[PDB]
Amino acid sequence: SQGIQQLLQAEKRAAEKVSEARKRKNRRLKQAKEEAQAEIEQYRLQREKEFKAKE
Amino acid sequence: EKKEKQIEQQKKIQMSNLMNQARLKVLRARDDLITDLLNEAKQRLSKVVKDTTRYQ
Repeated sequence: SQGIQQLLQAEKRAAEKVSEARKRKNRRLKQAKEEAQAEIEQYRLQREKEFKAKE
Repeated sequence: EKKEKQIEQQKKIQMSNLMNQARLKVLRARDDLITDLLNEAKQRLSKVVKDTTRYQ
């Protein structure tokens, strides 16, 4: 029947979307260590300015 | 924090050395004062040498 064919195609697209979402979000989780550096350098700069003010 | 402890330690060294220089100034002044008694005693003795009666 065309109904089950069309339903299975939507169900296949749904399974693909969540499987691709898992891969995207797993790759995004690996970026956390690279994105962390933007805050780390600001904490260095904050302590450096405070240190100069103490000198 | 280690760098800050080193700068605070340099401040503490400067405060300590400033207090040390103060103590050494106070002491140098005491010695100068006692040295001026020694100088004045030399002057008094020089005056006594002109008193030929007592100096004999």
